[PDB]
Amino acid sequence: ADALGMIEVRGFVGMVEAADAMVKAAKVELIGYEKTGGGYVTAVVRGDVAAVKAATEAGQRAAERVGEVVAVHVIPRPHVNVDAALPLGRTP
Amino acid sequence: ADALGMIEVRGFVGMVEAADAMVKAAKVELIGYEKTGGGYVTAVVRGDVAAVKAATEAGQRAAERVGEVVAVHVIPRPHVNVDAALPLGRTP
Amino acid sequence: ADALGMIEVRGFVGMVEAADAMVKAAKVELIGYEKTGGGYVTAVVRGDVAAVKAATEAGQRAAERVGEVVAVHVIPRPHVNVDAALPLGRTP
Amino acid sequence: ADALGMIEVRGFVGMVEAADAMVKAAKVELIGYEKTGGGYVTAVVRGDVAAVKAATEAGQRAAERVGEVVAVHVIPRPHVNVDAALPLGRTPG
Amino acid sequence: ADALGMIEVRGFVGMVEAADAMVKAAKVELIGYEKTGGGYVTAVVRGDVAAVKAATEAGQRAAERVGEVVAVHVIPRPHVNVDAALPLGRTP
Amino acid sequence: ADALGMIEVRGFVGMVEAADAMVKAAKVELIGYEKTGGGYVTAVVRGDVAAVKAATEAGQRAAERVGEVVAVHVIPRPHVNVDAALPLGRTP
Amino acid sequence: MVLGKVVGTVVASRKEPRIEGLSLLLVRACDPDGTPTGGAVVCADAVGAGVGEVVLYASGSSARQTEVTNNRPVDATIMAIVDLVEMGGDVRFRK
Amino acid sequence: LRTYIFLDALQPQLATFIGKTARGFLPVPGQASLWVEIAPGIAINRVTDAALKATKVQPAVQVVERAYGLLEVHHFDQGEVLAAGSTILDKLEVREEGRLKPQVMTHQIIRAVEAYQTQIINRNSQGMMILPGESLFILETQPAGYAVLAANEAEKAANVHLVNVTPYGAFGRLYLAGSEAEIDAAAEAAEAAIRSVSGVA
Amino acid sequence: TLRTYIFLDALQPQLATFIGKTARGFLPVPGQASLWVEIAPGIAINRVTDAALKATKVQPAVQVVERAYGLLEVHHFDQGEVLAAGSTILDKLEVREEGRLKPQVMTHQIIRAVEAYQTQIINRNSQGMMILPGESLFILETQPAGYAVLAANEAEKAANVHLVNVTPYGAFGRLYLAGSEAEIDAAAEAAEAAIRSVSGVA
Repeated sequence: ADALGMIEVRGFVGMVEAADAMVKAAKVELIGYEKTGGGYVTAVVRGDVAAVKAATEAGQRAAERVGEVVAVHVIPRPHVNVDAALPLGRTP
Repeated sequence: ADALGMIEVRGFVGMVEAADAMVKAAKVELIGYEKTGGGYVTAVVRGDVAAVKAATEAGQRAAERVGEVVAVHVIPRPHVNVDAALPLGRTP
Repeated sequence: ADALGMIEVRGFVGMVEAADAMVKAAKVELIGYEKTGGGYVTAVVRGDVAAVKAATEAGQRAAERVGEVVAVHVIPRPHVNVDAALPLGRTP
Repeated sequence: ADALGMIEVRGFVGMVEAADAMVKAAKVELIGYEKTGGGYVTAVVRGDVAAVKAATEAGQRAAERVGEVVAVHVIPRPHVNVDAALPLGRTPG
Repeated sequence: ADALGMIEVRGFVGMVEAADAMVKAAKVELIGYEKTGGGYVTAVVRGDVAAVKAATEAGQRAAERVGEVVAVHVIPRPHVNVDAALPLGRTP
Repeated sequence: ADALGMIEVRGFVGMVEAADAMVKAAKVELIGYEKTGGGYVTAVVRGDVAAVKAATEAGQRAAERVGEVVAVHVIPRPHVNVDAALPLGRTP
Repeated sequence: MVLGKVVGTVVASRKEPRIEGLSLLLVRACDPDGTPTGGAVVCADAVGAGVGEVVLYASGSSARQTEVTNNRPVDATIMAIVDLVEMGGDVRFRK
Repeated sequence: LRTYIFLDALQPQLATFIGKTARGFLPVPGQASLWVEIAPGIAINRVTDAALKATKVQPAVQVVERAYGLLEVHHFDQGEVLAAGSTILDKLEVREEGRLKPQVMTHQIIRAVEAYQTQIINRNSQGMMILPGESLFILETQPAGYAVLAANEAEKAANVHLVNVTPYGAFGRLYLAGSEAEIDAAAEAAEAAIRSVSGVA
Repeated sequence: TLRTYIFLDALQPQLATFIGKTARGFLPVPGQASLWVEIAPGIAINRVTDAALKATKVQPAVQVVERAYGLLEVHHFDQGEVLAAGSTILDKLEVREEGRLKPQVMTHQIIRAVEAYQTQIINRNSQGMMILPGESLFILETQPAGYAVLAANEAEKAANVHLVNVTPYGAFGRLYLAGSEAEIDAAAEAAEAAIRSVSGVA
């Protein structure tokens, strides 16, 4: 379906700055975040691939100057099982 | 019955990339993911005996770049009790 | 009131490998697993005491290949208050 | 035909641990063992090349704890005449 | 079914010593001896798991004073296919 | 009488791999195998001289990598007494 | 060394200071059938025996032959837990 | 001489592609074959007739375009095909050990081939179809004469379906396609056969 | 004149692989829903294709002008699109479902233990998977030609065989199938039951 941008920040402030810069930086839909415990939270955005890529590469710049960005990755087309099994939005 | 494969990554982003490459690399069902807290999240796939092996050997490659891979392991034929007592897809 | 094997692994994947090895070693009953947070997962096993002893010794050897084994311990017969006040699958 | 997996151990005990690890490790069929004298005993399983490969690897890593392995080898597609001439459990009749 | 104790000795007097100690040590059925040729003779004993686990350790202690022991092992729960196509006493 | 080819190996795994290469390599007849004790097992194929001389080369080259080739030899025309006395398959 | 059931627990308050941190158990000696009949000795746990288990204990100088009870005034210690009792071909007691 | 291999007994599927590809006698599965690529490729037209007349063999394949001219001769008796091989290697007066040793260039397995790759791979029609969702082993042997031999050694090793084996060219590209375990079991034997030949470097 | 109108609910992967190997158009993948329409004369099939493409979002692969006949394949993952395209095709020709010709089996045989000297001929005559020596062979000819892919598809849905050749355009739709005796027998039973269970005009 739509692409999959997500960045993981050890801390909530860096992840909120990430989500704000991603939804201001291009046309992506912040479907939410995920808590894997231990300080980590992961912000997830969905959209078309150029907007998702331009959103993550600006959210990483804006959340790098706040907190501890663990990992940034963009999936251009996730498989239908990954959308159907994981809390990423677009679950049928 | 079906063989079991697991990738454990300390982040959510690495787990999503591992789960994506496991499904894209072999005809292998993605059951879901188990959170254990502390960051550590495990993606659990299940399928043929060698398809799951190629899926883990290609999901490990993908998750080592966008994350920190803790444990990769394939069980070629797990017991009836393991599927009956753990959240691993084939619970009757 | 049978015995009690516990293998604690800081990974989920090492826990499931210890689980499969404990079940495939002897005739023991695997209830499930306890998530105490922070990564630490524990696999719990019930059976007569020598079967549990050999089961945990096989499960520790299979789990040292995969993950970090915290503790392996066998109680020959837990107290009635232990089974009634801790989630160990023999609650009346 | 079915894939062929053998583990030869210089000892009966390592052979039995190898055969038990093979039949618990995957979905194979322990069809028997071959005594060739001198202490050499060969455990033979039949199955599928994925299953026989994944079983024979665990049989080797469990038979090294007990005895000594001499040979471990998987034949993914043995010929018809070899199943007809050697005691390999898929003999017609 | 019943657990499986085996002691393989290169001598023959060592095998009778080991089989005698494994019978005297616990309630274990002596179920035979396997002559694999070339000196190597295996005593195969078979009973319950606590019985075999005590008996086989005692037979290991006794066989090492009389000959050269080759291998000592216990399978706590032998698979059905193992007992089928092997001369281990509990074949149907 | 057909030409005669034999590969003797210490081991049974080496003999089965040699017999597979001899049968798959040319149009010969795998008769059986002679167990001369001590772990030595000899594989005996019989067929035309070029067929046996190709089967023998391939069986030697394939059994060198799993085992312990003792002697490898091709008789193009065995004597009638050799077939009548020794168990080489063509006993009238 | 004789086998008996662990009947009870004994909680000493003012004790010899070496044996603090050491659990005490009233073991009454049982027959190999498994029914307790005899005198109850307060012996020290070294394996983890609870109430109702059939144990061996050993009294004397060989009650100190453990890392736990090395130079302590321990008259008897529990060295093993009975799983099976074979009596001439009849298993009288199982765990 | 760039390559001189003797496929002693052709497997049941390599000869089907040899019948779907060759310009000459169609090989039956599986008689024998001798493949010999000898540079330059204008002496192959004069070496093929001597081997066709001196033995009972039948020539199956032909030259390469503006290169050394390969020749695969297929007889039922392996003695006749070996005699035709000695005749073709004595017409050029080169030694049988003077062949160039085969060098593996690029082996790569691609598991779970998508349907797009299935179309773009099946469009180049040589052998058995790509079957979307499979594996695909694609090796390359240098020189191109050895590659068909690899196609035999992957058919006697596992139950893999042969996609294409181009023996005619500068390097021999061989793609096979089966299930994910049989393709690994076949690629191991293809590499272990192409890396076991003897000759000059 | 509508000759063949057959709706395939799901493409089995050897048929979709064969169409992706030998078609002039947008290659279909396995799992899709397909539709085969053969009409006469074979140049009104461009008008049929234009109606189906302007109505729905189905996608064509096989659009073949034969000597007298004309074939159209359309396919999409959503069966509602393919059924709406078929409704538009039947409305453009102003015919119905049962206006098609009833398919006739004019040659069905099961050849067992095929020699190598026949498999080499069959291999240099086809485009699908290679028949191997010793395998059984099921040959099938259906009139009209467009129903043969139906006889292909149900012969793979109910068996595990290899597709050797299928020619769905011409005077006789031809079908070759290789495999073991039980699998060719199951595929033959399924395909002969699939052709005879199609109503139409005799």
